[PDB]
Amino acid sequence: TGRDDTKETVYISSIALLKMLKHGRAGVPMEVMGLMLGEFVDDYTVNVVDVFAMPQSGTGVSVEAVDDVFQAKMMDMLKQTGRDQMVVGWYHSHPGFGCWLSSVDVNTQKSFEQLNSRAVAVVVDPIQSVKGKVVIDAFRLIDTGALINNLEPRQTTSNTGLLNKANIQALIHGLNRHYYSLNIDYHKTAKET
Amino acid sequence: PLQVARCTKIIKGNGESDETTTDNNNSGNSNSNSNQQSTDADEDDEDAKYVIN
Amino acid sequence: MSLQHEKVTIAPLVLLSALDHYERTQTKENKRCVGVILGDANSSTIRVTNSFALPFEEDEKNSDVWFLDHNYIENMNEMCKKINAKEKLIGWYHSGPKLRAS
Amino acid sequence: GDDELDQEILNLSTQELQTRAKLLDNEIRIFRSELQRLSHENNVMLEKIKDNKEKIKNNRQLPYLVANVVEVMDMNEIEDKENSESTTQGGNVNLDNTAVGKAAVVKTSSRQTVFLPMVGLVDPDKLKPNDLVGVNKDSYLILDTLPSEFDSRVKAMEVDEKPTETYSDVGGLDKQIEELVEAIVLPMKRADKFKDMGIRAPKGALMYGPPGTGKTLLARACAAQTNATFLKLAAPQLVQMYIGEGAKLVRDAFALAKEKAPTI
Amino acid sequence: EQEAHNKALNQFKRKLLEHRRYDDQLKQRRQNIRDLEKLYDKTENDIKALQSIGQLIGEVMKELSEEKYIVKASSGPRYIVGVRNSVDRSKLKKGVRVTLDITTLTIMRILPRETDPLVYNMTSFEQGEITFDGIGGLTEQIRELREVIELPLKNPEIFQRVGIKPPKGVLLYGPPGTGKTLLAKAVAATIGAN
Ligand SMILES: Nc1ncnc2c1ncn2[C@@H]1O[C@H](COP(=O)(O)OP(=O)(O)OP(=O)(O)O)[C@@H](O)[C@H]1O
Ligand SMILES: Nc1ncnc2c1ncn2[C@@H]1O[C@H](COP(=O)(O)OP(=O)(O)OP(=O)(O)O)[C@@H](O)[C@H]1O
Ligand SMILES: [Mg+2]
Repeated sequence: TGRDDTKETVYISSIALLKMLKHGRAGVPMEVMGLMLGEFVDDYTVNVVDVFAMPQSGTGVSVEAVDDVFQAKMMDMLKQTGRDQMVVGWYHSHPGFGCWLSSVDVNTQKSFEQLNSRAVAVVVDPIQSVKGKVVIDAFRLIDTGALINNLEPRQTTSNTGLLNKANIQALIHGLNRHYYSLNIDYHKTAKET
Repeated sequence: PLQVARCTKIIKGNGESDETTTDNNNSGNSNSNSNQQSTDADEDDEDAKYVIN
Repeated sequence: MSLQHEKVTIAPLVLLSALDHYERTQTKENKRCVGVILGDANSSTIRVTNSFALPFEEDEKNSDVWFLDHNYIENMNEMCKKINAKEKLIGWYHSGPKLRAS
Repeated sequence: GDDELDQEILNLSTQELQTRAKLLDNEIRIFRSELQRLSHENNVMLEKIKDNKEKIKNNRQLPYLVANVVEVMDMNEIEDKENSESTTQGGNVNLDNTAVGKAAVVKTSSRQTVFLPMVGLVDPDKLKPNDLVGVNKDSYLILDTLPSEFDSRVKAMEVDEKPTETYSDVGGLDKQIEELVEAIVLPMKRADKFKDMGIRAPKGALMYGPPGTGKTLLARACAAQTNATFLKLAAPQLVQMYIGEGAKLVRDAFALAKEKAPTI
Repeated sequence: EQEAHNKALNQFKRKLLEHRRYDDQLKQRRQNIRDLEKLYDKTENDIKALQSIGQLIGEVMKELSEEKYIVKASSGPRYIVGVRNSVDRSKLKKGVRVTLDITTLTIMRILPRETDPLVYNMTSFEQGEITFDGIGGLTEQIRELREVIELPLKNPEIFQRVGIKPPKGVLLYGPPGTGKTLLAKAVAATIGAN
């Protein structure tokens, strides 16, 4: 191997949580989307600094809705202001479903794995959250070849992990297939607070 | 379990332009759904469709 | 132009970004972050939807010497309109830490 | 009508024909380069319409839901970029409220109504109110048009050739055969001669008399002779205990007779 | 002649027969790239249509709030639904017909008022033409029919003079074959209302 492999604890800063929700709530009932800026340190610690949205050229969550020029142009802008950092995932919204990726959105996540090795797909529920707290879960997709020959348990150990059963059975099948899910935590500055 | 239903009309699924890729009113061949505008020469639909109620 | 604006209500997100932007550009006193302010106006209720950073350099030897990235602004204005059309240029923030005559 | 041969030397100076001949060395380069473009483009454009046909064949699989078309909206897909509908109104940006074009509201046989923007495979020059359409069950899209069909009981009434009696087994009663063929058989065959006379053909004949005189015989004969669609009907079959489904039987049987025309 | 330019013109005339060959192919391929792009408009629309969904039609039964509306759907059950934010809140009120996503049950967009498909079939019927010179014997009855049917359409100012209501509701009755169906068929092509 190259690493022992375990799924990321996402320390989503205040500005990024709040921003994904603004954009995705406005976008009800369409699929909404955009890219995540952050930095990857440790064996599982992804800090997501900001998000920025990807202008809809499709229906949302398509590869017709991800434009090469747009991607290029946004990056080129972020350098002037120092916000340029590497892409640590992408967000999207289902406002008709819980946190559970649909078949089309797996296909979008399969393309992101080529781009980035540790890219997450984060499902933001804008209205459908079932607790007082916002329900968001992050997923990563790794191949079926590791998971089937029984390397999935090893990957999920030495961490507290997260189990959800929001769509019950449907979730479990999906969860299994993709990879895993891990506790999501929030980074607060005392200026921000 | 097999639900009991009923035939209302036998529809022909080959040679009737069931595929409308060259039909627009009556511009369809109605002799092929096997090489009408197909990448294959062989069958792409069935011999018989039927209308169940 | 209109002077009919009796209140400004600002979203938590606008405040949080502009403030957040100050340390993302890693500026310290006597260097300025400014950004574009997007939102609704022409009304009494101003509703401040979003903001994005600009680069801003302040020289205070002469208050007639200033840096502003012109092209950046026009480009960015057009992209934001395709997510949501209610975003217009309604102003710019100055990062303080006080008012000036400048 | 030919040029550049020994005949043009007689007609015209030899100086003109040098400039005509040096030109055709240059002119053929236009034909040669531009032919490469079309033959190479015509292999790529021929690939485009087959590459989509391959996906058309994944959708076309059975079974699929049945619908009829409540109303074709027929909004204008392009007519401005200030709208995107048939309607034109002041102000640009009406967001995704303007996004209705050639559109079908279909009502399914689950007895619900959906709107969708149709598949242009099925043209809206087909669709009228009340046409049978297929609709894919998974996502309601008009998959195809189904030919309009009618109740299975009606379908049973159509002829399968009723035994020929000719007019050697309608023995006697000549005058009745004569009176009957004038009202039923001539307006089919000789339909042209009444149009000329400016009179209208009958709408029917009635046969009445005492039982056993072969009124039923003469019809059975008539079936064999005209070789058109003969819709057999028995009047107590038509009456039906479900409210006005007896009436549905009238209209369908006669609707059927429009199609299979000429009819008896 | 006895020229060598008599020979040159034979040699370039082999290019002029070759201009004719080129023309057959060039024009034939030009028109065929124009045919494969007509087909290309129907076979791309399947793909784009396949990226569309059906939307359960309902109607705003009655406003609760600005975020939450009550929509009763055309399948039975009443729902309490959300909004798209393009949908104008002053255009959403009781009677109006709306469409709803099958995934989210969200008010997608407004539609014009809708009617049963049986009643569209009733207005289709009316073909050909009959005038009141194809009716005879009934010139008295033609006038009392027009007294009720033509006049308040043209001018209800006549009925207003007297201070009396306009009539509506005509019953025609007769022994069969008196032309009672005929009388109405003729007046349907004349009056020029629906
Ligand atoms: N003129 C005739 N020539 C030949 N056969 C006849 C003649 N009249 C009647 N028949 C025979 O008598 C049989 C029985 O009569 P059929 O039932 O056809 O009579 P109908 O008067 O139409 O009766 P109903 O009104 O009672 O149904 C016929 O099927 C036929 O074989
Ligand atoms: N008043 C009339 N003047 C001229 N032609 C007439 C008149 N009445 C009937 N006819 C002719 O006879 C035809 C048949 O009559 P039609 O079927 O319209 O009658 P009806 O009295 O409406 O019938 P039903 O009782 O079956 O409802 C007409 O189409 C027309 O050619
Ligand atoms: Mg009548």
